[PDB]
Amino acid sequence: SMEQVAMELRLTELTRLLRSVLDQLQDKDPARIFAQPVSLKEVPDYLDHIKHPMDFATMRKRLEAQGYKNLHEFEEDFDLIIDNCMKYNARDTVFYRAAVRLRDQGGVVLRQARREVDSIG
Repeated sequence: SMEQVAMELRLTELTRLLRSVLDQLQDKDPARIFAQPVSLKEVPDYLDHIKHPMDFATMRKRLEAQGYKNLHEFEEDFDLIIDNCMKYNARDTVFYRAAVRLRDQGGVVLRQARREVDSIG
């Protein structure tokens, strides 16, 4: 149907915007602390601590299968990145501090993305 097609075009346009949001968020992590999943080889106990791991590569795979239906879903995954890190790592660590900075800086980007997703429908 033409209705199905139009909905598909909306998903595609959302996917384009989310891709640019994702690149912008990831620039706020120049150390690449959040680039890839935490290694279970190097943190074998990780899953006893963190129930839903997340990282920018895993977000990117989901995005390219057009797997975010809305901005809320994408933000949930971004928040997991930050929130997982601030629980597993202590306050006085380079990891925790990188999460705080990503959160603060990413908030600006997400504030306007929310306006762009509302605005362009």
